Amino acid sequence: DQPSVGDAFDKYNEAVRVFTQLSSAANCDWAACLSSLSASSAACIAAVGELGLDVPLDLACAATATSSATEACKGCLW
Amino acid sequence: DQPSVGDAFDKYNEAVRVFTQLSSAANCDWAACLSSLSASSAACIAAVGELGLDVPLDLACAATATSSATEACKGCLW
Repeated sequence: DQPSVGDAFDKYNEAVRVFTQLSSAANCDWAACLSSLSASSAACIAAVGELGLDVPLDLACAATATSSATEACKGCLW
Repeated sequence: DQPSVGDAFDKYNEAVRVFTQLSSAANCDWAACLSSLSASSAACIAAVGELGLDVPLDLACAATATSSATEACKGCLW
């Protein structure tokens, strides 16, 4: 439960930075998938409309790539 | 502090989805910036290497766009 958007990140960061490199630092990064977010997903945008960017869409667009948590390209960076 | 990457998201989502649409639902979304993440930032990738994708890089690549928190394109979607 984040109090704000910018403040959310502060909390977010500590939480994510540790979570994703946890998988990479552990052994490897997908690298290909993250490009995918920075590529474009019909979700991250459809997200704009569905709540903080409908996580299933945006952070999922991101998780499916850089936010990192793509069970499809992982086996490395989750 | 997230226990895992996938589990992180569960927590994340509730936290973000509320934070970003908080700004949009409030009045408007940048829309242009979010495309920016789904576009490509030298950060989100440089992030892959600097911790869960160095928030200042990835979620900042995302915040500077879809994760949402771009004080540059905001005035709407933070």
